[PDB]
Amino acid sequence: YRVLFYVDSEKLKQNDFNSVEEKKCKSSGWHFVVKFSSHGCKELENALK
Amino acid sequence: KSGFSFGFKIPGIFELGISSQSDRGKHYIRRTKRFSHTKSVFLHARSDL
Ligand SMILES: *[C@@H]1O[C@H](CO)[C@@H](O[C@@H]2O[C@H](CO)[C@@H](O[C@@H]3O[C@H](CO)[C@@H](O)[C@H](O)[C@@H]3O)[C@H](O)[C@H]2NC(C)=O)[C@H](O)[C@H]1NC(C)=O
Repeated sequence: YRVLFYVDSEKLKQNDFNSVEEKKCKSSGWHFVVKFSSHGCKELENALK
Repeated sequence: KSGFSFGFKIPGIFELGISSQSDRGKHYIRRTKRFSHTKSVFLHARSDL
């Protein structure tokens, strides 16, 4: 009474998470001979999963 | 955003004034998400009696 068993269990799990966030704000104002106003806004968002 | 104003007067008042305003805003968003899962096996049970 011979027997012959073989079990080869394999489990692999990989997870990657990346997030990028960038924001820039600039404003300039000059009043003297003539009033001057300047505004600048920049926003960047990047996410990888 | 940009703005310019100018003012100059001289009595001999006289009157002169400039007023300007400019506003601009832009927003952009984009997302792409993909999920895939596959499994495929067999069970070839062969018995000889
Ligand atoms: C950018 O990332 C954000 C944050 O992870 C994502 O927001 C997620 O949007 C879903 C849309 O409904 C929110 O609901 C979820 O839906 C899934 C099915 O897709 C469901 O299984 C969840 O139980 C939940 O109801 C989810 O709550 C929200 N995440 C958070 C943290 O609030 C957004 O979708 C991403 N951008 C793109 C383009 O996918």
